[PDB]
Order: sequence, then C-alpha cells, then structure tokens
Amino acid sequence: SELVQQILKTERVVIPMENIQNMYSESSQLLYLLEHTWKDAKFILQIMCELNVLPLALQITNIAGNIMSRTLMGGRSERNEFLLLHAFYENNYIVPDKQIGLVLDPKVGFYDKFILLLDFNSLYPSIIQEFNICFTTVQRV
Amino acid sequence: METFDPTELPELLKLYYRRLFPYSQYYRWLNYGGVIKNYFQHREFSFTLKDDIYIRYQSFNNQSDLEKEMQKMNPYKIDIGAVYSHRPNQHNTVKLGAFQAQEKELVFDIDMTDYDDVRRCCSSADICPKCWTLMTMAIRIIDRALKEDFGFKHRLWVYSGRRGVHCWVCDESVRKLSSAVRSGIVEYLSLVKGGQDVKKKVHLSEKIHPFIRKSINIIKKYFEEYALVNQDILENKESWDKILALVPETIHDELQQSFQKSHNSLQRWEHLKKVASRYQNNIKNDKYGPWLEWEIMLQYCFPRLDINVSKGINHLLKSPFSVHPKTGRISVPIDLQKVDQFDPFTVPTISFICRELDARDYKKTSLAPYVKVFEHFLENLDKSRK
Ligand SMILES: [Zn+2]
Repeated sequence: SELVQQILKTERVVIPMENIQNMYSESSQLLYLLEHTWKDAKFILQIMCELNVLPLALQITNIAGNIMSRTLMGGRSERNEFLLLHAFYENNYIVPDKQIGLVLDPKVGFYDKFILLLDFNSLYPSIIQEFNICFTTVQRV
Repeated sequence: METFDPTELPELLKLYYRRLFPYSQYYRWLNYGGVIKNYFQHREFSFTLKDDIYIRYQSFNNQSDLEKEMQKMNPYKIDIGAVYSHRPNQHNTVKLGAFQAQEKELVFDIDMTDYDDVRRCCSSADICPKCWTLMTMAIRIIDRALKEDFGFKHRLWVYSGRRGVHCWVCDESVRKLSSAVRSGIVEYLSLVKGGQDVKKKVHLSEKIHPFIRKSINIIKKYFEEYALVNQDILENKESWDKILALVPETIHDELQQSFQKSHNSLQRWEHLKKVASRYQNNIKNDKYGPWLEWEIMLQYCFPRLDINVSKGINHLLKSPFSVHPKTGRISVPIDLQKVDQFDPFTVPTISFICRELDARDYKKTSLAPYVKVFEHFLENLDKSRK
C-alpha cells in the first residue's frame, strides 16, 4: 500500500465492496479495475526489476544449499541449517534432527548540532569469530 | 660418556623387559596402593622406539598387561607422565579443549653443561672425576634444602647417565599443587643466575638469607678442595681470564700481579682476601663483606637451574631403571647415604648390568643393592600409608 509510492512512486486506486455493484452497473470503471489489475501486476514486477529479488535470492540459495522453492516462502531455519550441515558432515559428526538486548534509556530532547549514526553491521558474527566459540569448544553443563 | 654400539641394545632390552624390571615394585610405586580410583589408568607413559619415535597416550590398567605390552614393544625411551584430567589412551572422546593436566609429581633436573661456564676438565660428551666433584657436592645443598626447610620426606634422587641428575619427588600433596607453586620454589632456589650471557650474574643484595648461610657453610667445605686441588684454577692465563672480568677495578691489577709471579695458586687468593680486607664493599659502613669473593666461589660451583622443566606439567622424564641407550648407563639411585661413596665411572651401564646377569631376579647381582634405595623409598611409602 505505502510501497506503491515509496519505491514504485505512483498511485494505487482501490475499490471496496459497495462500489462493486456500481461497477457491475459500469463499463468504464469496471474495465478500469481490469486495467488497474494490469498495472497492479506490472508494478508488482517492477518491484523485482528494481530490488532484483530474483538473482539475489538465486545467488543466496546457491551459497545457501537448500531448496530455493522453499526459500522465497520465507525461512531462517532452512538457510542456516541446510548450509551448516554441508560442512558439518564433512567432519563426520552426527547431528540431531527435526521433531515437533539492552536499552540505554534514550535521553529524549531536541538536538540542534549535527548528529551521527553509527551502525554495528556484522556484530554477532564478529564477536563469535573474535572469541572462537563452537559447539565442541565449551563444557556446556 | 656415551654408548659405543647399538648392536647389543635390541637383545638387551629384549631380556630386560622380560626379567629385569621391578614390575611389582613399579606398579606399587606408581599406583600408591590404589588409594585413589582412576589413579593409575590415567597416570601416563610416553614411549619411544627406533628412530626415536616418541609417542604420548600410553597406559595400561595393572602390572600384568603393563608387562605384556612393555615386552611386546620394548620401547627405547620411556617417560613417566602426569596423571592428566582423564583417559590418556582415549583422549579424543570427550569434548575437545576439556582434557588437561591436573596433578604431577614434582620434578627437578640439573645439568653438567650448567657448569660449562668455567668447566675446563672435559667435554660436552666426555667427563672426568673433576666435573663429577660437582655431581657429588651440588646435590648435597639441593637435597638438604628440601630436607630442612620444605617439610618433605619423600625425596628420591637419580643421575641421568650422560649430563643431568634427576629428582622425582612425590610429596604428600605437592604432587597436586599449582604450577604457581612450582615457579615459586624455582624462583626460591634460583640464586646464582647465569648461563653464557651475563657476567656479574649474582647481584647479591646486602642482607643474607639464612638459606644462603647454610649454603656457604657447605661451600667452604667442598668447593676449594676441588678448585685448588683437582683444577688449581689459577694455572694459566686462560682460566683466570674467565675470572677477573666480573670484578671492580681499584685493585684489578694486583690480582694479575700475583697471577704471574707464581709457583702455586694459593697466595693469589690469599692476597685477594687480604686486599678485600682493605677493600670497601660498602664505602659507608664498617661491614667488609664476602659479597664479591663468595659470589666468585659460589658461581664457580653452584647448581644452575632450569626455568621451564621444574614448572611445566608437560615435560615428561625417564622411568626408574629405564635404559639410557646413549650412555649404556641406566637410572642410578643416589642417596645421601651414597653421596659420600659414589663414582660415576664404576656404576654400571645396561651393557654392564647385562654382562652381570649374563653370568633369578635382581636378587643376585648389585641390582638388588641398587634397588635397595628403591624399595627403601617404597618402605617409607608403606609408612606414609596409614
Ligand atoms: Zn676433565
């Protein structure tokens, strides 16, 4: 809804139920919903055309090692598990299998001079590498 | 000092492992009556066969299969190793990084190469009675150290056979003290601190430590004899030029003046003492001290310590009565009861003990005497066990 104009930068004409009988009594606006759906799918494609979802997800899966058909569907368990197992079963282990922060009290108050934004992108992989943690490497009990 | 032919060693170990090892007494001396569980099984060994293939992770449950495997392989170098935190021979079962060394018998070693800073009697492979005077005197101080100011009575002493002497003491709990304590005692005994780099190796400060007092009282009974009798270290330019270069200079010419008007090496040190009586170790006060002269004496005969073998829990050392192939000589028990009667040249090699038995048990030759010390320590252990 909002995305219609943020990245895609156009209008989204929408029609609730009580106007559907009006458009039953209408050829211009009914056809208009039709061409509207046309444009809907169009913009839907333009989403991919700009964000490049297809080759992105493709390359990911390529490095991920798991079913892309189950990738788009949404998941973090897959794109971690079916990746790690690649290496872990070059190391002749046996794994289990399937079954069934800190706030800092934001000191509210307007700020006039310039303000900078520090990003800790790549913080957890960073700390994990930095301190060499791995399942085999802790007396965990 | 070395061995001359590895040809005999195969058959020599072949017979030795068979009928020349106190497997009973050894199983005992290690397991310590089995007062502790998983005590022996983790007590580790390291074995070394041809081309010196030394290998960790060696242990057997009790004496029987211990023997059987020892005779199955006949290792040519055998290190006793600390009881690590778990199963040595099955080390890689538990999660990694969880296998370490808990408790180790406290070990000491002293080398003859230690004394090589002034040692001119023989070589790095050859010896003579002169250098062995040190192997007779130094042990006295180190021994009585633990005998009078360390509250222990489980001491055992061996001479390696080529250069070093060993001390594998298994005191009541020191077997189970921290590496910190190891480093501590090491720092304690490390008095004369000198290898081949520093010259004024002993900056002995003003006030003495009564330890050093007893040290001195041992020094003035056993150093000068060897020095001015077995060496007469003031014999030519060479020796005393390795001497006078650690001294203050106000009188440093009078000593050579006495050096090269000589028919002995006594009045030299005598006038040394004399000018020291008129020298001023302390310009301030009237305490003319033996600091420099006795530093000289001691540094010329003092047990040079190792900084990494008497603290670590990884350096493993030989077994009681395990052969040193590269001398023939095997671990010789050494005692105060024997320090007054030892000679390195007469005590036997593996070749010699073999020719001894090549003539039922150790109960016939001088090996039963040699293990009298062993079984004596063991007797003390029996007394150690309540
Ligand atoms: Zn010599």
